[PDB]
Amino acid sequence: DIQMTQSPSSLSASVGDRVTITCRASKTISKYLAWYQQKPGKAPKLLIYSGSTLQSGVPSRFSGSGSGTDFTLTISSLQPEDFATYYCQQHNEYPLTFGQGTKVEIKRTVAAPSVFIFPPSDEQLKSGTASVVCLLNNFYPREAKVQWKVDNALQSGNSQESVTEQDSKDSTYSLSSTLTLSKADYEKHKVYACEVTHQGLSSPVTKSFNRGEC
Amino acid sequence: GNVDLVFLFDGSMSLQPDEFQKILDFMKDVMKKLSNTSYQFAAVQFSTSYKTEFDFSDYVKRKDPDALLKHVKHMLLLTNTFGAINYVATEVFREELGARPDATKVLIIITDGEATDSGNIDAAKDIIRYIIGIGKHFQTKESQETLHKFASKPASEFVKILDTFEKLKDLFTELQKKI
Amino acid sequence: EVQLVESGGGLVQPGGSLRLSCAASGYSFTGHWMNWVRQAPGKGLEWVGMIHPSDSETRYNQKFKDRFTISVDKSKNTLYLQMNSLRAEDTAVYYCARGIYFYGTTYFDYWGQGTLVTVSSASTKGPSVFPLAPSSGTAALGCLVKDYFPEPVTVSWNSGALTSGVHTFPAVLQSSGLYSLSSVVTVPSSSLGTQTYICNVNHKPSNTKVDKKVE
Repeated sequence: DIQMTQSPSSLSASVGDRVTITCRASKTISKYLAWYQQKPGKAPKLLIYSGSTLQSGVPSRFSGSGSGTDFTLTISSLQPEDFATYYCQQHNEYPLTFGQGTKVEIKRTVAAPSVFIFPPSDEQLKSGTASVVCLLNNFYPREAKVQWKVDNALQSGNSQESVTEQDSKDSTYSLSSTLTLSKADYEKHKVYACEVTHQGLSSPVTKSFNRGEC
Repeated sequence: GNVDLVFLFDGSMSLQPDEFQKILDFMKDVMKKLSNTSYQFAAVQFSTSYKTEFDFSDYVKRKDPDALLKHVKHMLLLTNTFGAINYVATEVFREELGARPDATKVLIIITDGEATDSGNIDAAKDIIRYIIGIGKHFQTKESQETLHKFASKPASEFVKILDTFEKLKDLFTELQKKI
Repeated sequence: EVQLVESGGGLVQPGGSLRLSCAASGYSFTGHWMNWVRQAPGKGLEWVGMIHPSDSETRYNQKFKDRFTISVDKSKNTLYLQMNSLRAEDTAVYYCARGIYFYGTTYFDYWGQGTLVTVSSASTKGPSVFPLAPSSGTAALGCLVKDYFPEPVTVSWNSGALTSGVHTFPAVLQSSGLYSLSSVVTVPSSSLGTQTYICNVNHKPSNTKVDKKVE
């Protein structure tokens, strides 16, 4: 079989930069290499085939080059819409083998997270569990700290985060943390806080609420 | 009574995978109509060299134009229309490949560009020859007139120059109200 | 338009079977080779095999030829993938993709939307939807989709009449072996108290549709 090796595994570039993704072949495949763009949750999208042929509909800012073992996808003038893992594929022999993909992420200006906090619902309490949700909305870079505090007791190991994939337009990230407790535990304490550290914030930001109030 | 028809279709580097695809679909729609009938077919791709994609005894076994043409690949080379017609005259119209000696010889040539070679097609003189030139290369009378030496006489009836590949659909319906 | 819509994915036990479907439209289904490609969560793409609908000629990856069977139904314009003796590593998104045969071997120009197949020896658990009510000028609100198995869940707002400022976060896995995700929307802060917000939660493996009005 033919091992397709992509370079690099991931990257970050600012809008309007030259992105050069290289795909290399186990052994010669003439000019028959194809590039795919896969967006989050969506199916891969054909960009290039036969090494350098642009598909109909794909912007000419996408360019394939190469013959034999060494191939290069060059996204010239990167765009915010251009966030989406790129896969290469050989179409010279069977079986058809893909690369492993390169995440292309977008550098932009530092953006401060907006912080929102959600007490548990009374509906969920009727069931023996309390979920407190902290929301960090539209920020950059992706990297942020969330500290869960219950009456100034740090909560570690009983929270779970999620980060949204880059905004295809705007260019930011969003994060959602869920602190989960028993009803008993929840109704035993008053101050529920979410301490957020981010590069965009001058100093940590806290958003809290008092139980039996909210 | 019965006729042996060969599709001699262009596969040069000037065709776009969509335009190549439309020609392939055209040849099928024709076969599909001329089925349950005393016709049998063969299809040859031409560019720099020439390849029988399926012959007559392939057709009379398979019958399905879709299954018969599924292995076709785009040649993406030149347009040697002279060497192509000679190849169909000497290599394809043989009973080795399933051709009938009583059947009349018909040739449908489909191209989107002028011949990249020279010579004559004297070998194919007893073959009825239709030629279909497709758009933007035959957008001038001079170029359209180059296809006349390939077709049967008179050109008035054996040459069709189409404006666009989307017009291969139009042409098919023409032949449906025809006898 | 060329359309490839897939169905049949869901939860399946180890050693169990499953047949996926790919409904093809907007082109001559018998004129192009059809392909199956799969993608394990957070990983790459794998070619399974191809089929030509005309006569159902096939070519497989040998990695898949034993337990995977590709077939067709020209009458329904539908492509199938039959999976057998399944195991944990078979958990993947399975795409049907229309191929071009013209150049080299085959590449894919039109893809299906995909379908998740989860191979696990657990039970289908439908979710609960709890309102993430807005604060006591920009307000956030949402729905917490909790304790479900397996994936995925779809979440929309106002039947689709609202996409601006919506964030459906990736599902996270928890100790219980169940999933839980939140979906939030930012709205005008003065619109609350007069404007209606309803999240539409759908969990097809468990046949659970829930319309949840927030506030």
